[PDB]
Amino acid sequence: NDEREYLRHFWHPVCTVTELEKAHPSSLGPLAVKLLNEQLVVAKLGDEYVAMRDRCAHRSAKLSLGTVSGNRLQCPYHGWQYDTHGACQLVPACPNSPIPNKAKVDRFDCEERYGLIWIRLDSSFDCTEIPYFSAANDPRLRIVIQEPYWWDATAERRWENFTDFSHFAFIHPGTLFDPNNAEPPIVPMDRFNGQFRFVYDTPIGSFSYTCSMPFAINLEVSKYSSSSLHVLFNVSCPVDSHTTKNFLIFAREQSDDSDYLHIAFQDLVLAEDKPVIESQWPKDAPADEVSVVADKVSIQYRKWLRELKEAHKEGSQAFRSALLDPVIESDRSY
Amino acid sequence: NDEREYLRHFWHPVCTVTELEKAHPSSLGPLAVKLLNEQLVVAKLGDEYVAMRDRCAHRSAKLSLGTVSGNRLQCPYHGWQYDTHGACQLVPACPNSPIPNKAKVDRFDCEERYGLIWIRLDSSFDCTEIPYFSAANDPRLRIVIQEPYWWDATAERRWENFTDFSHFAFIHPGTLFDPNNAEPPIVPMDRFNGQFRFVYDTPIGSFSYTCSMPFAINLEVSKYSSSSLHVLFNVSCPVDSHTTKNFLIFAREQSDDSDYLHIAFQDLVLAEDKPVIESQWPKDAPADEVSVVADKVSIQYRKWLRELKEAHKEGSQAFRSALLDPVIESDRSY
Amino acid sequence: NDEREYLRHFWHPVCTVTELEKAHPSSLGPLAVKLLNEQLVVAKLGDEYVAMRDRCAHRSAKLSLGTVSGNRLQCPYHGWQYDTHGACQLVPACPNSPIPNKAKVDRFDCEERYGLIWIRLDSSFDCTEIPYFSAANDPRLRIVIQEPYWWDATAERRWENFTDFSHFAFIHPGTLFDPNNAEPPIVPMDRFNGQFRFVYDPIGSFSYTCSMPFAINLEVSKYSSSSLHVLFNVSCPVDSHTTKNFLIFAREQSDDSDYLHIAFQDLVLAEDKPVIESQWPKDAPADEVSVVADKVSIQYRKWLRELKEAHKEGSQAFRSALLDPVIESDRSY
Amino acid sequence: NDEREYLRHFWHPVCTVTELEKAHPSSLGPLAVKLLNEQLVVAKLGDEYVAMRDRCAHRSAKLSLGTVSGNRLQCPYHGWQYDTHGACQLVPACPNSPIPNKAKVDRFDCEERYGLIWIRLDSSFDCTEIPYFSAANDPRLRIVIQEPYWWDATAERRWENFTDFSHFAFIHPGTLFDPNNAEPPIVPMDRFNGQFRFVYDAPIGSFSYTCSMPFAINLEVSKYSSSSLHVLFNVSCPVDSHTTKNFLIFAREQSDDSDYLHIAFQDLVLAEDKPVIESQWPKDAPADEVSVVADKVSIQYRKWLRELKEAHKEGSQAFRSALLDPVIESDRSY
Amino acid sequence: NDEREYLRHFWHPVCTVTELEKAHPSSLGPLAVKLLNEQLVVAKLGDEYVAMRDRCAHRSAKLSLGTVSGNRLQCPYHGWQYDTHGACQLVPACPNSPIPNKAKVDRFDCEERYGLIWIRLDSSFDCTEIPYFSAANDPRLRIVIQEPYWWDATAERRWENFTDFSHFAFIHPGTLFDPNNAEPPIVPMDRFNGQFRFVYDAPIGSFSYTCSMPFAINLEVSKYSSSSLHVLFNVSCPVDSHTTKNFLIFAREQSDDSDYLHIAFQDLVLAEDKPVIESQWPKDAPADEVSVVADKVSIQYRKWLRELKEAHKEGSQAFRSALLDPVIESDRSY
Amino acid sequence: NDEREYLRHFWHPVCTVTELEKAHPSSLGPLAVKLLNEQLVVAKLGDEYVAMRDRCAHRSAKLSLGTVSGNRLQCPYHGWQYDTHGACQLVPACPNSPIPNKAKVDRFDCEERYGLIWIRLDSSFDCTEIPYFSAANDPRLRIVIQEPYWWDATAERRWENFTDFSHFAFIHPGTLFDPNNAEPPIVPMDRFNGQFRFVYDPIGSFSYTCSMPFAINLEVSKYSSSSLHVLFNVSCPVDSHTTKNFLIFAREQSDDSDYLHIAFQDLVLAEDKPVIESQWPKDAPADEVSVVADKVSIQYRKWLRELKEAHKEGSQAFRSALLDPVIESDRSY
Ligand SMILES: Cn1cnc2c1c(=O)[nH]c(=O)n2C
Ligand code: FES
Ligand code: FES
Ligand code: FES
Ligand code: FES
Ligand code: FES
Ligand code: FES
Ligand SMILES: [Fe+3]
Ligand SMILES: [Fe+3]
Ligand SMILES: [Fe+3]
Ligand SMILES: [Fe+3]
Ligand SMILES: [Fe+3]
Ligand SMILES: [Fe+3]
Repeated sequence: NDEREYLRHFWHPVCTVTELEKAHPSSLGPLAVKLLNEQLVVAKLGDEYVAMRDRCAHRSAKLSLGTVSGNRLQCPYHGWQYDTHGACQLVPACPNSPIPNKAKVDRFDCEERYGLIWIRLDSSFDCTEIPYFSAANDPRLRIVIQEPYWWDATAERRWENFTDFSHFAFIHPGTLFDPNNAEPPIVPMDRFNGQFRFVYDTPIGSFSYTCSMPFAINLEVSKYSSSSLHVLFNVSCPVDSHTTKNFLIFAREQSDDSDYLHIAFQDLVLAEDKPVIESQWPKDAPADEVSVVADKVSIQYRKWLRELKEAHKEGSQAFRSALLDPVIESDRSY
Repeated sequence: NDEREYLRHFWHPVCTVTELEKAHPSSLGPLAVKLLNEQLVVAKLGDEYVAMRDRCAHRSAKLSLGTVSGNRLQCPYHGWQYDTHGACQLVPACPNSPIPNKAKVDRFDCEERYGLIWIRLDSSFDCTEIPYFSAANDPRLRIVIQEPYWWDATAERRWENFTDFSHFAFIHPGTLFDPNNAEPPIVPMDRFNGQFRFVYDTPIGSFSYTCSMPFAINLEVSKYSSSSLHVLFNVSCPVDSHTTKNFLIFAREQSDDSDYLHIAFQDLVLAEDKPVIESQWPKDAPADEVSVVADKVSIQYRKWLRELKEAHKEGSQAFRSALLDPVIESDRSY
Repeated sequence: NDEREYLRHFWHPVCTVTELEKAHPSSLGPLAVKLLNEQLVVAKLGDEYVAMRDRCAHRSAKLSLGTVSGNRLQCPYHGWQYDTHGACQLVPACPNSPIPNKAKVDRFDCEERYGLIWIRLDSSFDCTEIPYFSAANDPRLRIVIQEPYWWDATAERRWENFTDFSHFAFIHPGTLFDPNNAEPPIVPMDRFNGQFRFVYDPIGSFSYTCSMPFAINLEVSKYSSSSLHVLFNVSCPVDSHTTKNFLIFAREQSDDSDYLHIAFQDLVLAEDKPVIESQWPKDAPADEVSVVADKVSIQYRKWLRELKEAHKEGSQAFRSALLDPVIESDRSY
Repeated sequence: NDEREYLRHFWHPVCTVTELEKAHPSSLGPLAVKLLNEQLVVAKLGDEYVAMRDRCAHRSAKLSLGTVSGNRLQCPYHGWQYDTHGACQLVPACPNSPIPNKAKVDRFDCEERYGLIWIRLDSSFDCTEIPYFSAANDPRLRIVIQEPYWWDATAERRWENFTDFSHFAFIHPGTLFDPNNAEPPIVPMDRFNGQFRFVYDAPIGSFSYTCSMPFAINLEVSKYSSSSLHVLFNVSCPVDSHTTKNFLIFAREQSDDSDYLHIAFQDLVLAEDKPVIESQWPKDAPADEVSVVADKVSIQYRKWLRELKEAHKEGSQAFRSALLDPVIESDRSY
Repeated sequence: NDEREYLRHFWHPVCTVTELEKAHPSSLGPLAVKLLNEQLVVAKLGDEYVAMRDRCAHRSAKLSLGTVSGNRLQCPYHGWQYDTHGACQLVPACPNSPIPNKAKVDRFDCEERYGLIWIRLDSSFDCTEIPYFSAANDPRLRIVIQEPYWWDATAERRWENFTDFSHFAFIHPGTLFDPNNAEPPIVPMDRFNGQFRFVYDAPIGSFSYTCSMPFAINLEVSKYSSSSLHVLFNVSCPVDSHTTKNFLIFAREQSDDSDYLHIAFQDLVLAEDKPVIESQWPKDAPADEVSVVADKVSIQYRKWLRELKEAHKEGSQAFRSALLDPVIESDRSY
Repeated sequence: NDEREYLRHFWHPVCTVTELEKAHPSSLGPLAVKLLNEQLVVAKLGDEYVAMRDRCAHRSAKLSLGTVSGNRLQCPYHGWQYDTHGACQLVPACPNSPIPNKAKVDRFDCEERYGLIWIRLDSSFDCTEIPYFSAANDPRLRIVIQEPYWWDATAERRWENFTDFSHFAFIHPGTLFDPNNAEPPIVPMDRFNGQFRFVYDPIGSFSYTCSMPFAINLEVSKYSSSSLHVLFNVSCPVDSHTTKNFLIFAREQSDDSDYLHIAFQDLVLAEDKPVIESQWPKDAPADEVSVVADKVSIQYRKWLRELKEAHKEGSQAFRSALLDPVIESDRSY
């Protein structure tokens, strides 16, 4: 728990906009979500997406069992009404008495982007941004948001599974494995603007990764001589110590085919990964795991996470430098 | 059964395009559907949506358990390949022998329109068209296709439920009932181009019905002084003697709000109707039902159905006249 | 199909009063019930229990999905209101217009007795009565109405199971079998007032009063003691293969727990249930082979056959077949 | 936790007499019950209801799987028989040998009252009594004992829910809320004989509460100029740290109507409360909850419970005074 | 329908001996079984397996709920005891009275062979025998009786599935399909002694079929220059018009490996067939099915079944000739 | 937690050979098993049954989701291949590079005997053996391995249930209770070769050879007859509250059905199961009260305590506590 405090400083996705709209017939929420083992409630009050602790200040009922009425979230028990800042503005039992100063619940940064709702629990370092999705606002690409998928595995283990190629022959022999490539070689990895950037050439094409730390991956798959750009954007919500809620958004230039051709293929790949990733134990990678040279991406990821954790302990400027300082291995200029 | 043969001459919806694409990972089908108690299979072969009897000519296996490979539907048992016309073009066991002339399955009219797949089982009268949806190709309106809903009631009983107002105070008191209107009066009903056309004024607005016989309803709800056009398009697939698969498509001019605000409200209305309509017995309306003057729409609907049934027995020209001749009660010019 | 028509002339229980009051939060019903494959609705309108066909005259919705509103049963669909005679008295869409003459639904005899609701589908012969329960109005006895139990067996087969002793050694060896009696003898059987009456004994007594066709009143008494126990069992013939069965029991010594008796009765029923449900075909064919020990069921089947034949001959023949006395015993009635 | 030790000194209901009689075919029990996380067994041994620890002294089998034999409880495993004092009186394997001195199990004060079975786990302070039910032995009233209901909420939170009126508009708008009363004013509350007493009302009627501390509530509802007395008696069994088994007994003077009219209504009320009360978290009310002036009853209840917990730590005399000393703020003469 | 009458003249398997022994704790049965829509009961009475109608002559209870007592089957209801001939020999209620002449139930020819129980419902033609299993009494072979498997398909369609090779590439591509063989050529088929005999093969091995009409298949798979004989014996019980209970027995010369290697493989093969065969409709093959030259085995099978059905209508002598007359088209000397 | 460490020194059954062969279509495994709360994987590599920790050294995936490939167990994730000693011998991503020294997983003793797979987690004291089953290699007897049965009870409580006669009247009144014996007397108990040996009788004999700590070999013989019946029951201590129990039975007269015996044994187990599962806390506390009839369990508990204490003293103390003879009877060994 002590181990995870630095993660409160990043933006994490908690639901799709669709999930929020489907939660209650109002289409405005509320929706209960859980992030880093914190119980939160999300709602649309007026034009704004709001995130609060899911716990009424009065008698601790869950506001996620309440009702959105315009610009208020009403508690289901004694009807206290909370505004967009988390402050109670109506105590129905005492409508003329002054509202206690303590009648407020914690309110957190909450923004929509790419069709997902993002929450940042701690904004005090003021140096993190919502992860980068390269296909946003590209009018050449059709964008599809998949339904979220829940895994009994941590966000770190999910991230390392997504960026590893070594497992293709064994987990994805008929779906992703390329017998003409088999073992892609180690590549240079750059840190830039709080992202890992690395590229694999096929060259006939390229797999270009832009990974916004700590849990988001933007993968651009391109081919020359063809206009066949495909973008996969994967991000894991660290729900608690053993669970992730995962979001996949994909974009494609050739969009005359069915969205479900791609959804079904992506779901097959995920079904192949799922039982093996969920089997990994203990849930957090212990020091006794044995790496080999082909594990470069995982090794460098673990190293940067540990540096962020240590920098968080030293405070805001140390964290901003650990996250945002460039570290270039490649021949590229950014 | 004898009673339902005339319905084979109309276009009936059997699935959404989404359902077809989701059926199999290929995104091309096949999908088993049932229409007028006939077992059919739908697939996308090349650019074309095809509908065939779901029964291989060889040993009667279901083609809906097979596989679409480009422009062929392959039977799952001995791999006979059927083309878009229902004709077997490959017998894998006898690849050099001539294919028997009998190695063909019945192929039916099948067209996509409005995001649904429509089938017409008998095209011999050559005088029916896919029902009219007024919001198609209107760029002012956002269109949403709901997931189909299955009811243990007939298409006729569903149609009469959708066009009746008398039940609002009792089934829809908090959703659709207007205590300021309560009992809308009987209105003139026109037959034109195989549609029932009738309008109710509110006037502050109007509910304008265009009902393509026998089972489709297009309802335009408009208000003057506001750009608040709403269109509801409801059509029932007569699956068998006691079941319907129902499709709702809705369009709206003011589209800044959530689609799920409307979906949830429409689902609530449907949940209020469902148990009462499913309770009606026997499933087909018998002669002993007692009508009152407020039942005009239902009475006139039943009369036109009976005329179509009788005209079908007399043949193509009689049916075309029964369906397409105008019969005007209103002051309108069409 | 036609061979059960004569059963429509009798009163049959369809539910407990408790089931009716629990069906809807108003405690007035309506409750859907099924009797001889007829779909019926029961409701309490004012002081009257009413039973109608569960089908509105307008568009055939089930009235059992509707609401009781004072002296009316209101259809859930378009709100037609039916009075206690099954006649529509309000068409909300046309409140001024005359109500069509056809706007009526069939209404059936419906009466509460003993805490059960009874329906008689055909009252034309005017000669049947609600079965006799001997403990009613006896202040010495505590009466308990058990929850109904459903069996995949006909009412005739259930009746013959209840009145047979031959099966105790094989079905009830630890519960009802008496190793020192084993084979109770054939006893005389009387027909009186539409009831079979017979008695099995100088210490005790098992006294049966069976109101034809499906009700059994069993009085168990012990001489030199005041320990009267009454069992009243009656089967509702729901359809051709199903019964809904009611058991009411009364006892003089009532300082013990009701549940001592309920648990024992439920154990006995659970022993009978799989064997009776296995009997096939559901209705006893003419090829069943009887022995002398089967006197009760032989006589039962003979009287039922007489009632079926008399029903075809009409009202007076049926009244005679049902109510004429036929006395085998020494007892005076 | 050890914060609960003081509750062991009170009488708590564990089952209805009906539940005991139904548990076993003999109608004498045994029945397993749980109270303050203790596993107990109840049985009728002769003319007495007896409560013992549900654990045989021999090899720790549950006596609740055993049988009542005469006036003793017989273990299911090797047949040891325990008397009403928890002492073993027969060891079937060694019938003539002396029974070990330690062959005994703890027993607890156990009494029937009002059709419930009550247990007091710690009788050493000897100053608590079974709670007061005002309708007992009043022949004008028909009494109905409802079946117990289980909630995932503590007895303290259940008590505060039962005595609060503030929540009616939000949880019970169609069942209990009175639009013409809305917010009853704060009333004086008296402590007398281990009970909270307070009354709500020219006044037409009265809501008169007698609350036997800590978890029992007797509510008399009367109407002046009418003879329609209604009594609700509600008491929660604290089963463990997060669970209650709850008993409702209701009495009414006007009794020609159906018991199930009232049972259905009470069940609807409970179904409305249940999800909101179960959502309150953490399960025990923390110090950070925010009260308003309308919460007087809850505030005073928590204050008295705190006093009882502190007095328990100082011993029998302090506890007796904290419980039984009167504190009057109304003008009622007692 | 009455099209099935002729099948009553053959021996059909109804259960394994294992199933009979497991049915009841005594290991003697009774076991209820169903054959050609007849409800029967099987029991071990003394040294004999006996089949009776599952219906007591007294009050029609199922004897399969009863018990074997000595060498008799005792009804569960009033304890009548039936001997191996179906005759009642004890009426417990009337132990000294004469037993009614009609106190008897129909019994049927019933024999154990190969670890299965076989029943012949109509023995009046007396010209059929229990099917041939070639591995019985061959000490070189280890025999395994699989658990029966139930399919929603007729015995005729199951037989044609078992003997067809055409479907391997499509139903069994990873299990049975041989890319280097693909389409075995048509072979001569012999009728001899009520069996179809045909062999598939310088040739390395052999697939040798002996098919005891109508539903049993003995397949010997051998490899020349090796001692790896494998035998598959498959027989379908026609339970009713749309259901089969199927028995597979397999024998192998090479037997150091695990039985479950083979059981797992056979189960996978059956799981591949099952959905396709169950989809065939209507359940009985109609005249409109289209055969090709590769279907010789199925064509000849249907032709012989038609001859047996027609000969049955002409009587015992015609049936015996249709079944047992030889028709040789190979050059094998028998 | 620490009080069960000494159990790691014994051989425990973890599965039948049948369960291993059915786990994967290859019939070679792998199969996940749990023993003393350790997660293990069992597989057949060549002619050897192997048991490893179910956790790859690379990224901690479960090897039980992998595949046997000849003489290797292959991890499902990145395909590392482990030999019979638990050492990785192929890293497919780096086929030329040297394999890290840390690329090994723990490997445990694993042996087939009697149709069960046995694992010994700690072989350091080198003095324990797979329990004795007397019917093995006896051509006169037919041997049947039952399917394992899982109970929510510890292996010690299961052992004491199996060897107690006192409970027959109360748990097994219709199956095992003999009304003409009722209370079998205390008998002498011998410790020999790490087994408890004791005999109950001049017509018959119940002869127990109990290999410590959890295995029971029971020979039931009848003098002047050739009807030897052997029951071999052994409990796998899966975790702190669960056992996976194996029953093997052998009989001389084997012309009857295996299922006559299986059904009877299953009936006896179903009678014990709810009572044994109710015992709480799961491990017997020191406050349990014994009587003289409890001699078998008293002596059992004493020997287990001696083994636990000796384990703390080390290898020679444990060997002595386990294998030293302690003879109470007249018999010669
Ligand atoms: C007590 N009890 C419970 N069920 C019954 C009896 C009985 O006494 N006779 C009897 O026939 N039946 C069916
Ligand atoms: S708990 Fe939220 S208003 Fe009281
Ligand atoms: S059944 Fe379709 S190819 Fe044979
Ligand atoms: S169906 Fe009953 S009022 Fe219309
Ligand atoms: S455990 Fe209770 S008598 Fe032995
Ligand atoms: S029904 Fe079989 S003995 Fe009576
Ligand atoms: S986790 Fe086993 S090879 Fe990587
Ligand atoms: Fe993967
Ligand atoms: Fe409606
Ligand atoms: Fe009985
Ligand atoms: Fe409430
Ligand atoms: Fe096959
Ligand atoms: Fe036992």
